[PDB]
Amino acid sequence: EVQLVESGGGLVQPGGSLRLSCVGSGRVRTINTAGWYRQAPGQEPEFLARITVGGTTSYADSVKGRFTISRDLAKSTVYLQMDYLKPEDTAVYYCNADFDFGSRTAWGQGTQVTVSSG
Ligand SMILES: CCOP(=S)(OCC)Oc1ncn(-c2ccccc2)n1
Ligand code: NA
Repeated sequence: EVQLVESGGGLVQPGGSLRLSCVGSGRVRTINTAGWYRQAPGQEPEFLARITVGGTTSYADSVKGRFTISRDLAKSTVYLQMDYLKPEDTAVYYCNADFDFGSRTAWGQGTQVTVSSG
């Protein structure tokens, strides 16, 4: 079993930056890949970024050049550095983790990101 706990969301102005964290607990040494997704109300989840144990990253077209996914194996934590946020980035962001030979998946509880000038 693998549990994921997210943090870092909140309010940010357009053009601002946030960093999200996804901390893994349990049998973290069997995690193969971890990814970031987001979901806005009434829409399917959108894939954002993926990273392997080796550090190979893959991004969706909508966040390339702005979002950076990284991982700290010692802390069992995957980060999503989000620069130059736009109102269209408002969503609940979820991290996932593939483990047990890429056969099992766990999801975080999600964290709300709202990009607004108020
Ligand atoms: C959500 C946290 O994800 P990460 S940093 O995994 C990113 C792919 O979890 C994690 N923790 C320890 N891991 C590990 C250690 C030794 C060998 C293989 C894996 N992997
Ligand atoms: Na953080």
